[PDB]
Amino acid sequence: RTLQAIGRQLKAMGCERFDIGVRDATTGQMMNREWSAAEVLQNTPWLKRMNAQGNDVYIRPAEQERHGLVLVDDLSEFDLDDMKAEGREPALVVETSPKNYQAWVKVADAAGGELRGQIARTLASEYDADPASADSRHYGRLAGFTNRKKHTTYQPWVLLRESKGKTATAGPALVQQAGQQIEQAQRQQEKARRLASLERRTALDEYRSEMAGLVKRFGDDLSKCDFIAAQKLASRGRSAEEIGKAMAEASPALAERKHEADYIERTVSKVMGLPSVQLARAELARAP
Repeated sequence: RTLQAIGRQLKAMGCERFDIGVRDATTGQMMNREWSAAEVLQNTPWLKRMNAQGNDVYIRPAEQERHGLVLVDDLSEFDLDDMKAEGREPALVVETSPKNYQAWVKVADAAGGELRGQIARTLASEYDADPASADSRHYGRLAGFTNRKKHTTYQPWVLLRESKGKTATAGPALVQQAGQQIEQAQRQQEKARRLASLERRTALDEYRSEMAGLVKRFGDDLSKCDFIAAQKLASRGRSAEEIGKAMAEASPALAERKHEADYIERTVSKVMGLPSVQLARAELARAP
């Protein structure tokens, strides 16, 4: 029955190539192989050996396979009833343990990773399924093997329950919805872009940023502006030299001097003597 189940599952999935995952439930050890459907069947003896030795057997379409299959994990029989009645008909259903199911939903003949991942999250949300399982590259279980990851008197079998292989009624609609949601996100991105436009950063950039706000409220005391900006830069770990050089280049109060060097030195000296600056710097020194 193992061979027959694998054969039906591969046909229902419909891919040319698959990733097969083999994981030791006790130890943690992992192997991944990429195989044609013919090669998966050719390797059934080895997979059964590995399963008997305590390994779970997993399956997904290969990377850069062109497909529209989306995995939905941790479903009840009632969840599947709802899915079917809403046009999210499974292309196949796998029982992973008693009363616990996975479905693969075919939304298109081909859909990129971007759309599939969005749909996976959408379907997991729609049916309150496992969100951690919702991504374009998540492994499902391969039918025909024992679940090694237990009942009283014994380890449950992974069973292929249905395997129609047909595109869901809502497939084209789910592809449209995903595209609309991505387009919406992109509009908000453009909004945030345009907003920042109206409103890589060195000591100089840091100084100018602080000043632009300080001169609006303290426009009659540009040296005070310097003092507050210097205090902020010094509290954030900037050097006395970094701050001096920034003032030398960009300070309006400095441009009035001459002398220049003395004003900078005194500004930096006063700032470095402040308990606030000393404590902030000491607390910074304890960070990586």
